[PDB]
Amino acid sequence: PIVQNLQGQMVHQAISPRTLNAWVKVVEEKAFSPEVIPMFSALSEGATPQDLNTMLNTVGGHQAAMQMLKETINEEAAEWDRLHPVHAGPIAPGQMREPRGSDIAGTTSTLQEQIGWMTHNPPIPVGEIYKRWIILGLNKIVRMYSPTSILDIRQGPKEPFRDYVDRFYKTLRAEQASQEVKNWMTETLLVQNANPDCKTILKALGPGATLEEMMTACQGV
Amino acid sequence: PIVQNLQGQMVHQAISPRTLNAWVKVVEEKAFSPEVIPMFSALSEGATPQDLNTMLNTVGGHQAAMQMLKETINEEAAEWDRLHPVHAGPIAPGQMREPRGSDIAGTTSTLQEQIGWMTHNPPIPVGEIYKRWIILGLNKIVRMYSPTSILDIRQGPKEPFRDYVDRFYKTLRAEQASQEVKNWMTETLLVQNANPDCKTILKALGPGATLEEMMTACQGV
Amino acid sequence: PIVQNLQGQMVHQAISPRTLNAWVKVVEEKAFSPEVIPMFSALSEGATPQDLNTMLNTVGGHQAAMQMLKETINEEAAEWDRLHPVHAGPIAPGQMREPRGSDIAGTTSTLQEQIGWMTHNPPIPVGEIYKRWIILGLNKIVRMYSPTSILDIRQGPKEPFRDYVDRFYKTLRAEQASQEVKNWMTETLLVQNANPDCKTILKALGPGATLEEMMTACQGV
Amino acid sequence: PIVQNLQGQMVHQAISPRTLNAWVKVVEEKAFSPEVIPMFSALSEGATPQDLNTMLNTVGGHQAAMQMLKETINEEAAEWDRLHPVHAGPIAPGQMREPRGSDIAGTTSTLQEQIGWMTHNPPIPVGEIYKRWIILGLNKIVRMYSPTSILDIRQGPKEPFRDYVDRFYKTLRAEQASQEVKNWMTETLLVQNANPDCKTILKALGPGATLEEMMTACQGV
Amino acid sequence: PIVQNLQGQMVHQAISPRTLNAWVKVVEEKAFSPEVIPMFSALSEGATPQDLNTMLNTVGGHQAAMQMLKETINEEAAEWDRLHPVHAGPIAPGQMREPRGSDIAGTTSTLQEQIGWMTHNPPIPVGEIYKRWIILGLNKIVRMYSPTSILDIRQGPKEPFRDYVDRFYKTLRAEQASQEVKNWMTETLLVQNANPDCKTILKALGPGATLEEMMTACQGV
Amino acid sequence: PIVQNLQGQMVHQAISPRTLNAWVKVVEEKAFSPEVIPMFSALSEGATPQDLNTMLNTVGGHQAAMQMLKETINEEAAEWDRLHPVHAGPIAPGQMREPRGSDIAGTTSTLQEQIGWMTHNPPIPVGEIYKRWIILGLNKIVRMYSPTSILDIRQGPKEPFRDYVDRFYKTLRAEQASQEVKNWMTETLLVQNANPDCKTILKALGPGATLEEMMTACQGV
Repeated sequence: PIVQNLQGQMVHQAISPRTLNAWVKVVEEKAFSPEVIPMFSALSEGATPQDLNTMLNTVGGHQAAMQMLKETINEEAAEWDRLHPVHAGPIAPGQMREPRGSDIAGTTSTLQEQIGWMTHNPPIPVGEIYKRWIILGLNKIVRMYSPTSILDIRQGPKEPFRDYVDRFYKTLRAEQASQEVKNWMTETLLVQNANPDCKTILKALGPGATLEEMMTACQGV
Repeated sequence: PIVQNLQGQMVHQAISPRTLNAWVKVVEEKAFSPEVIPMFSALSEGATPQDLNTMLNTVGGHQAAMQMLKETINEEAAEWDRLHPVHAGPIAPGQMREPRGSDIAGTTSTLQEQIGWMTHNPPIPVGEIYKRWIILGLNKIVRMYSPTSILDIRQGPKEPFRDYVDRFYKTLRAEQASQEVKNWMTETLLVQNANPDCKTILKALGPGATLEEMMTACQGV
Repeated sequence: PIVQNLQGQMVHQAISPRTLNAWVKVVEEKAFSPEVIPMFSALSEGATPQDLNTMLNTVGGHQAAMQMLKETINEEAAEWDRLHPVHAGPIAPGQMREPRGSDIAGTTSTLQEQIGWMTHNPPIPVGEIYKRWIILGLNKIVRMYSPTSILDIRQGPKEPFRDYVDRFYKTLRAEQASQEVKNWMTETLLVQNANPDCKTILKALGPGATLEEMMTACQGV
Repeated sequence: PIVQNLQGQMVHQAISPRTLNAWVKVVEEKAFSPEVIPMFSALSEGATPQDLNTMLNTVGGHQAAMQMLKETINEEAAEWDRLHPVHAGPIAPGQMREPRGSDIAGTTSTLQEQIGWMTHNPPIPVGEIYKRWIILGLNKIVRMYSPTSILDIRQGPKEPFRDYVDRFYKTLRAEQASQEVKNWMTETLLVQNANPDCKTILKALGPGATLEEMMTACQGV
Repeated sequence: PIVQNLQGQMVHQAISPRTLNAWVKVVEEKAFSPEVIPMFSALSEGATPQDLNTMLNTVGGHQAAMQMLKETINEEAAEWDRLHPVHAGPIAPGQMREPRGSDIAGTTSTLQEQIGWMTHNPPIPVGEIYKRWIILGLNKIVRMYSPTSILDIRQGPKEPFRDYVDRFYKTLRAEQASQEVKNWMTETLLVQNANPDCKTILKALGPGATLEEMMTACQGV
Repeated sequence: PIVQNLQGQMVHQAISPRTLNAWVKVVEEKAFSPEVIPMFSALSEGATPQDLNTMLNTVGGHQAAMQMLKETINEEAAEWDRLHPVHAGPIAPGQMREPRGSDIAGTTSTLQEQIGWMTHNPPIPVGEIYKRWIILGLNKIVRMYSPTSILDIRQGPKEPFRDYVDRFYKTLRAEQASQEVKNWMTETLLVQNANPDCKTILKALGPGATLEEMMTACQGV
């Protein structure tokens, strides 16, 4: 990564083995779970493209997903090149070259080049551009690797509501829809797939009800 | 977090992976237990809003609680906006803007903005405002996720008093009432739900008695 | 804690997570055992009241003891206020206020106030005053939570003396009496509760005997 | 390794034991798996030849492979000497000597000599030359120690496609062919060795299809 | 301990928790074994008396030994006071007081006093004096807690010599005799308690023989 | 060890506990295996004689070997004294004394003396002299503690060649002979003790064959 030194300049320092291993261990343990994305984001703080390929290349397993991601990274990169055309005429001696999708992916650029772009004034955030592609591609994966739809979430005849509400906001946690739609899902689908005994109870709370009151309301059921 | 550097200035530094993992592990092991709140408080020392969303977003499991907290954070934020109206006229060039509930929640503010407010003179403690909302919402959770009332705490016919007194100050530990009320509970409920054989013993100690003397008094029983 | 910086001044720095966890783990493993007190003492080196409440508040379990300690801390604090009356007239602009029992307990004082008192010249050792209350209250606990009296320590008919002498200085280790009394216990009670076969042996060593010679004397028995 | 000091010069510092042990542990756990090569590459950042022989010499087990590598290192070294002849006439007093294959392998050079070449201006990247030989020899090993050919990868009659596609890009991950050939393998071999029921399904998707659509297309099969 | 700071002065710094725990763990695992003494010695590098009482007081278990040590520490301390009488007349204002046995044991001295003596010019090595008492008392313990005499070491009728020679230099490792005596034991007792079949073999090697030749000589036996 | 400080001087610093423990753990796990020697060599970087006796004295177990080593260290030391006679006349006030075998073994020298010799200009490498004696004595041990001769390595009638070739370069790894002899062993003994079915196969490869081609040639056998 590129970090600030004591002297007050930005210099490159290598990433740590127990950081590396922590990246490995996350993937081992939580596979495609959503917590992987904030986790990634923290461990990618101040990271280079080069370090990001290192992290992706050091994965073992889940090769269908790893290929889907690659192909997303190239699509997003192809899109970078499309949206940002190359600039007019020859490159100035006094200046350094604009990046392409493949420089952002780290492929066509060298480390010193990656440090030039980020440390220079203005700086360009080629990490953050790759980061969105990674996060976007992470959404693709998460959405695919979900095994059950939100409509299929229902309360058992003997299942406590509580255990059901947990299941609901876990699956709701894997839905990516607008907040307004997710509000609609909350007031609607939760009660609808609730069991008759609690359903009866919840109808008596009326509208305007909040989760602690619903959760304490269906406790004996 | 925002920490003081050797040079004698306040600069941002990233939070550590074994700090992150220690946050994870606490939640894994002690779930909704009260020790989570001092623990949180220590690990949130010098932390940003941004770091606090990172910690909340990196949770897995207990999604009913995570949703209840979110909704508490937004309520407390809505309340921030209510209580503190926006200020008169346009924002000065010489000054930086006052925060809203969503800047405190980290949502509408950027990191550099979060560092401006905290490092500037006077500084504003947007961490500590979010921290109270988190702690308040933690009380809500703790109180809900308690499974047994203090009136339901009673001593068995063969159960040592000692094991009962431990149960009492654990449940008393999940009561949040004024100290005077909790004093009333101490002198009253403890003896009342104590078993006849020890109850008899405790009546002979009279009033004014302290816990070592009660605890040594009912030892053979 | 308040530690000395490289520059040569006393500044506050936060306590470490694997220090925190080491405090937790000690309590988990050795509960009320005496080794907890030196252990505490080492891990409390340079610690604030605030850090000491953090350590006490982060306990789980042993709530009867935790309440007994609290009540000891308040008694010792009540006693601080009694012994040291408030001072004559209004507080000087040029000076900072004298502490009360509750400032020592950390309750009524702020961190910056706790740093004022300790870093200022003369410094006042409010940590060490709370530390004695903690250690005193630790003695109360240790003495209560002992399950067996020193008179009840006796040597089996088939038990090696050696295993008995170990038991003796462990229980002697939980007696807090004057050294002279503990010397009296050594020469007296040890031999008296020793088994007839070894007892016979020990009578032949005469007086003036030391532990290696007693321990080698009753080896075949 | 040779690292940059705070003062702003390149100095040698020793490699760490938990770095050493992490190298050991990788080899223990993942043997000849491809993830070993990026892993190696990260842990070899700023490393000397001397440190690279240390890492190779500290291996236990897989001695057939260790010998194959040695013999590759000597072949690649023999090739260095061939391609780069020794230079004209005697060595200048003002200059330091050009390396041979054996200096690159660390064998004929001393540490101070290895630091002369790398720290001097222009610097020569004798680490990176050995690194390619190691990576090249790692490819030789990986290719040999593969146990199954890509043509032998086929979908079971009851096996989900998904589990098969994972197997495919794992084996494709151990093929080293040009990208164009690997594209040809993707569109061709995958469908061809797919089972009749899914094969039927995939024929209906037509051409132009992408992996999420294939993977969702054969899900019920 | 008292360590040298970067500035080039000797200052006190606290001992580390995983150092503390490493001391604990050694004692847990290897009890009275001789490896405990070099181990102790390394972990006591630059240590104070105060830190040495901390280490002794934090022991759990082996209380017979802990008492024997205490009593050795006081004997060695009584001996310090005997051998070094107090000095003539009153203590000079310009000077600091000479230590007693109890200052060396850390008991009557304060930390700042322990730092005065060690940091001052000439310095006095009160650590190293206590260290010898600890090591001396460690010898007492080791010698007592040995369970078997060197004369009782003999080779089985089916036991390989090799396994016997290991037993011999382990027990020889717990003998503390002059080197000349230990040489006498080597050439004598080893062969004498060797089994008839190997004994026969060893008689054929003659005198002047070394351990690799004895060890290869009795291999088939 | 003696390490370079930030200021740019060579100063002594103590070795770390998890370094110590890593030395212990190596010995526990890999006993007399050859990987112990590079491992030793890395962990002995910048080490003193004093630290080297500490490492040897802290061993538990393998006391026959520990004695053989001691006796090798003294032999090598006796040889140092023989080869390097003491120098002419009295020692100069302006100079420091030449070392003997016992100063190299650390026995007759003090730490400050060990730092004088190493830090002084010219420096003398008393570590590296002891290091060779340790490595030499390590060869003695390794060669003795080998349990099987290279001639006894043969391929089973059902054993894959591959598993046999691994055994061969492991045992070849414990042979210390000239490279030319070891080349002779490679082309000769490997094929000779190979099974008839593969032996037949290998005869068809002719001469000039390399290990990947032999290893792929006898794969179906």
